[PDB]
Amino acid sequence: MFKNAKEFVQYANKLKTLREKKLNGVSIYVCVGTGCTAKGALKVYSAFEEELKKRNLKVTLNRTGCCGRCSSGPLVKIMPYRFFYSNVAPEDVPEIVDRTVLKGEPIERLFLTDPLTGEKVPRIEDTTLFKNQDFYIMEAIGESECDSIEDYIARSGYESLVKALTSMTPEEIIETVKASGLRGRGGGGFPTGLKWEFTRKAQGDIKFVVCNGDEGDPGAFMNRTLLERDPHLVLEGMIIAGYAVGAQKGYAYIRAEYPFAVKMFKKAIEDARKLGLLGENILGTGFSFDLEVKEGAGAFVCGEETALLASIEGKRGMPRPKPPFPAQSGLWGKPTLINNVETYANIPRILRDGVENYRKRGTENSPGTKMFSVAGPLKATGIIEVEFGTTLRDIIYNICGGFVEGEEFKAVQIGGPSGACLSEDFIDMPLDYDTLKKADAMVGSGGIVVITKKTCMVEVARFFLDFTKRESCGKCVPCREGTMQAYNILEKFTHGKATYEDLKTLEHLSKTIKTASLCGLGKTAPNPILSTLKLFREEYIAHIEGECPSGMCTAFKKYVINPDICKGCGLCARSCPQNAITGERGKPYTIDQEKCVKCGLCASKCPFKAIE
Amino acid sequence: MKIYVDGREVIINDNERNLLEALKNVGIEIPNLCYLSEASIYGACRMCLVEINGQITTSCTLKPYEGMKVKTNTPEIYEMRRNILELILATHNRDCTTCDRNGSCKLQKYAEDFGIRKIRFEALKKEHVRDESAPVVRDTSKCILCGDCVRVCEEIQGVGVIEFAKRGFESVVTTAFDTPLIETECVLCGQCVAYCPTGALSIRNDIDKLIEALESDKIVIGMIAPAVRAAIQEEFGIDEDVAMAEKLVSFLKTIGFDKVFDVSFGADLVAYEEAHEFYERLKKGERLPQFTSCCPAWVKHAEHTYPQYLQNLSSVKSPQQALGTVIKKIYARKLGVPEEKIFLVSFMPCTAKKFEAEREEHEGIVDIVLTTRELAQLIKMSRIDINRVEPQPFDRPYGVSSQAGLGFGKAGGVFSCVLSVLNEEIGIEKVDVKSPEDGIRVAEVTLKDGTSFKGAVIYGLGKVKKFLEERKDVEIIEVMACNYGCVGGGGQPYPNDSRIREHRAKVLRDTMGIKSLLTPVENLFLMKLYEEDLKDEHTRHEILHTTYRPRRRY
Amino acid sequence: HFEKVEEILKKYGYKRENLIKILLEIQEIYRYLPEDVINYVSTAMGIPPAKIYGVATFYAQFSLKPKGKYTIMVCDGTACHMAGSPEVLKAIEEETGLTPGNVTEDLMFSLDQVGCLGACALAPVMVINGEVYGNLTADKVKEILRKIKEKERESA
Ligand SMILES: Cc1cc2nc3c(=O)[nH]c(=O)nc-3n(C[C@H](O)[C@H](O)[C@H](O)COP(=O)(O)O)c2cc1C
Ligand code: SF4
Ligand code: SF4
Ligand code: SF4
Ligand code: SF4
Ligand code: SF4
Ligand code: SF4
Ligand code: SF4
Ligand code: FES
Ligand code: FES
Ligand code: FES
Ligand SMILES: [Zn+2]
Repeated sequence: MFKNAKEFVQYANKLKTLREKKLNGVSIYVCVGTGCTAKGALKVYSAFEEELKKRNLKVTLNRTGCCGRCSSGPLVKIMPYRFFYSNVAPEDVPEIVDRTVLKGEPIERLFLTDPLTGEKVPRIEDTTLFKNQDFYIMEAIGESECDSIEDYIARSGYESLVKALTSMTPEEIIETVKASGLRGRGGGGFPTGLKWEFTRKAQGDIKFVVCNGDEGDPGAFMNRTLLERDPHLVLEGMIIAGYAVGAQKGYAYIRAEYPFAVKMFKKAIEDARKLGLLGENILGTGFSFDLEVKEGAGAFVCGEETALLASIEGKRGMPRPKPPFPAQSGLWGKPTLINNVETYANIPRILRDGVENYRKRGTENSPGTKMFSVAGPLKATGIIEVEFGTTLRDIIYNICGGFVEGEEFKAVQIGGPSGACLSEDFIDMPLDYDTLKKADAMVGSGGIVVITKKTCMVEVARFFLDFTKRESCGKCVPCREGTMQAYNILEKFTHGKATYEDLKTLEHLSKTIKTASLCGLGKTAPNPILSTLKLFREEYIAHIEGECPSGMCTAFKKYVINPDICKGCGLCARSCPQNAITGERGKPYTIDQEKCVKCGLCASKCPFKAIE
Repeated sequence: MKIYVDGREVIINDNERNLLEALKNVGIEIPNLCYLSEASIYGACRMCLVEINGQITTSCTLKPYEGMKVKTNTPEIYEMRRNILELILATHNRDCTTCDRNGSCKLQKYAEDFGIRKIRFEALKKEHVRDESAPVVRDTSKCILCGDCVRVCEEIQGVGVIEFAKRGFESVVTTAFDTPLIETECVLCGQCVAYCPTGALSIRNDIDKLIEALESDKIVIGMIAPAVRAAIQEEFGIDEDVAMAEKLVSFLKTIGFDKVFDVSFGADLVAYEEAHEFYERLKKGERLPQFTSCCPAWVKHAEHTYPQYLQNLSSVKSPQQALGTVIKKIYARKLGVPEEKIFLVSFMPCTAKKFEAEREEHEGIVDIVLTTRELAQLIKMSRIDINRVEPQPFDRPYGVSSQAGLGFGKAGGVFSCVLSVLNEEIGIEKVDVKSPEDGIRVAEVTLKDGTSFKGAVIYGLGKVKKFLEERKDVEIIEVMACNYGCVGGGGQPYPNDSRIREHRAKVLRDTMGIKSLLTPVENLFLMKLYEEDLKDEHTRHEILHTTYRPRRRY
Repeated sequence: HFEKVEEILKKYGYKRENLIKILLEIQEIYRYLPEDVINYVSTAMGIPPAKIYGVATFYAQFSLKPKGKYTIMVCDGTACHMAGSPEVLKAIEEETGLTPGNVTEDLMFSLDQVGCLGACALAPVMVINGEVYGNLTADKVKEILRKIKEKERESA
């Protein structure tokens, strides 16, 4: 494990035997990932620990990562008898202990309900949702230890790194990555192999490998989940890339507002350093490599390559004109390799399998699976993994269970502010990098959010432009001022003060921002406006007319006094700036909005008879 | 290297950084707001759009290639350029009448040319910063965030007191925590003002005080700096001349100045006292190396950065303060007038002199400091054709100086005048001038009676840190905050670039060449002043010497 | 006077390229970035205060004002926004009278908008000093804020 592959083999086999013993033995696996902690996963873990110690019961309690059912409360998995208890509570922990750890009798009510049939399925592995998904990166669901390199090693982890270090030269690694057809998961979709070619070919004995932990979306959390559930896979991909491109130092860029991901990655780095996988020599191959967790102070623009490099150096995350590309001059002017977390995670899997095996999943020009975070009012939400041929309808209904009682599909956002808005037309289309490019869309960083009829597309565009103008770095005129002006126009739209001149101004300003912005943030800033206009123009026209097709724009929301709900006290005469009381005295009254300016002064003196 | 621009053959230079510069060199201008000064960088404005291979991209960030076809003016490019200018103007504080760049503003000229007659966007409210605590005035509402001032203050001046803050629409150039500029480590060199392309950074205008003083019943006395006479002709669009100072004297007499003196007389005085002080220090080997104190920006910088060297600083005050103190404490007595009835005006090329005149150690001597631009404004306001004014000499007894004393206006002048004084007092066997780098010169000097020494001339604040870190053998160091010395001062005519400053130095050298006197001792008026009112070291210290105290924030 | 700031800097060795981490740790010590601390860090690390100020005002995690005894983080992600996050913001405004990124004169409460918290199943979401409050409407958030106010009124 230190300086020879044979010793590593014995260590791994011993850990594998321990893992087999633990699988046979009774073990508790609590999902402590984000989404389950917000629902009380830590308290459930503490409840298990206190009850186990109180009863003095060799049952192993292990923290695991996300299992893809974040919407189903905290998740607990009993190992010898996989049950996948859901919506667990700390008040029922003793029942779980007594009735399952020892007796083994399933607790039916704590089971996962499948929305299609509404039946408590004993296990997720034999559930329609699990069957529909295609797991290649998401491995050892519910039965993986996040804060331990021992479980990762027992799961055949780091074998790809060892064989690559000892067997395959860096050129063979890069050629295999090229042939695998792996395309950048960060959104760009560029072939990873060509980028590795560029980084390796760059002249210089000092190079760097940088991992970008950012989601590229203020509504996505799949990269964070992948970091939190298996940081060692990402670390292995990073080390393999470092050897491939001849890099000596590595930087993982995780936001400082992701405490669990940062702590888990720091722990993984420390462990790997304790086991000799990181240091001044690994397997005696002579390859030196170290990793540092650079905590991001928080800036959406720092997801840009040049801005990311600037932030790594302690400066403002300001991008710069691309030439020279970071592959030739990045960190401190040195050749730097920058890839997404998912891209690195796909590396050890590619090494373990072959080119052809990897190409079996996905399409011809987009092999492999893709992780997605699905949100919105929906039966099943959370992290999912599917091949690059699955339609949005398939994800929305077969994998996420469809909409919840009282909602139905209107649109969907697939990349966040830089993504696109897809109407009911585009959901019967396989998600492929090539196909979406000529459909005026993109795969995106992995985020998906459904839009129901109770949503206003104008407000969606306003929200995205609000975010974009808050996130602009301010360097270049088009982004810095155009995003602010477009946001102001959209604000006018949502308040019923917009005219057709505003529509034309918005269209032309959007084109200018798209074409003139320096970096990707501004180039994709008008994407929501352009997509919404292309597919939801009638909504904008209606807003100009003076009415919102949905009811969420608070600007209009007429205030009406219910005659059946009015006590008829007759105090509303002269009580209004408009004096449009016109209320019968001694009986219920009626209010007229012919002169009202919609100020919000109707709920002052009434028995809740005014609705805002 | 042939390229097709709009469908015609154009030959550009072989080695070219970007298409925009190549087209500029071959005489084709592309509208942009990035090239604004010598400290400018490309990438921000995004107005240099060109269409190559059916795609629109900035020409400033485009490598040319053989046979390349570029369209520079297309309906799409027109629309986007107008949109970008409209975006800039929407949130710009458009009050050109009261702006210092009025008439020399690229933004104003583009607004005129593009035909922007109505603001199609909205002037969304910003949290603008307006500061007037210092002779350098800040108004971020006119800022276009080009960043030239930041680069100047950090890379060229080595202070770095102004930086980009916040992000997005609220991006702003300012001091830390929006501190008033007078309370920061700013040296008030005015180089950021010399480089700013808008009125965002300007100089405090004090013409109203001068007019009020000339209106009253007190004696207004003026004194003109050496470097003012070498640059003021730039505002009037005329060739240089050596009679400029005398034409200025005639004009000042016309607008009602009782006396006009030459600050070069103060420079001779300062050089005399400085040379004696430095020689005494060499003899005793005490407080070395000696630092010149005639640059107030360098004095403030030392007080902020090198509190340990404040004793090494020369005790002699700058020519402005020395001459003003003589005028107030000796001449006023001679003229039979109370000291409070004299209004001493100082005409300087420097913004830091405005700060120096207000220092608690110099409080009251100089009443107002006006810069070259303020004097040019006075002349232009009068509408008097300065090219036809008959010149007349300066008033006695401070109207003449040695050529070296007049040389104070360009870098290395004070050290040269000190060397001339020493040569005439002892004699210099030889001098070996070297050029370690761009703005540094080191001279090895040997006296007749042994005791050689090394002196250094550093112009451009920021070159000081490395020089003082990496050298310990120089005995006297001459620091000028501005590049080329005072001919490139912050109060000088705009634009203020390297070729302008070189031409100004050439004009000053020509004006030196016609001066008959060679050394301060040859100045009979200076010697008369010494023998009459500056005999003993007591009055000499009281009139010609000042003290320095450290500066720090807490 | 600033012993812990020296501890942090010497742990990071005054390295300029460690400025972000230095500022983050100093902030978690002080709850924010005081001007005096920034000036001292400037003199110690050899960087003008303007550069540090620009870096600090560029990133969202840093704050130039003190955080209240109870910090309120409202998620403005896509899902939480479409769920009714603006209603939560309006309720907090009407109850505490403060806009996001501001603090009361008494420093009792402080609001901040944040991106997705990875808990989109609870949209709209809000976190108060580490406790996630999910599935929030105007009434519920007014209720929580009020009850905090009463709890603080009972132990004063
Ligand atoms: C505003 C903006 C934000 C971005 N955010 C991310 C991100 O969070 N993660 C990411 O991998 N790429 C992000 N990118 C794309 C990067 O510039 C770059 O293409 C990517 O890190 C390369 O990774 P890949 O080769 O695996 O695709 C962002 C780009 C822009 C313009
Ligand atoms: S497009 Fe926006 S984020 Fe990108 S450089 Fe320009 S201002 Fe900065
Ligand atoms: S004040 Fe309200 S409750 Fe009373 S009569 Fe008028 S509408 Fe009815
Ligand atoms: S909302 Fe205001 S203006 Fe309209 S009727 Fe009520 S009180 Fe009058
Ligand atoms: S900087 Fe001054 S002159 Fe130029 S456009 Fe603005 S107000 Fe007018
Ligand atoms: S006057 Fe000089 S020191 Fe002050 S901000 Fe301008 S360039 Fe910097
Ligand atoms: S103050 Fe002047 S030089 Fe500085 S960024 Fe603004 S416009 Fe440019
Ligand atoms: S070099 Fe001359 S103009 Fe520049 S700051 Fe010093 S005294 Fe003023
Ligand atoms: S974090 Fe628990 S199921 Fe995803
Ligand atoms: S000249 Fe300004 S971006 Fe090209
Ligand atoms: S969008 Fe609010 S928790 Fe994800
Ligand atoms: Zn609407």
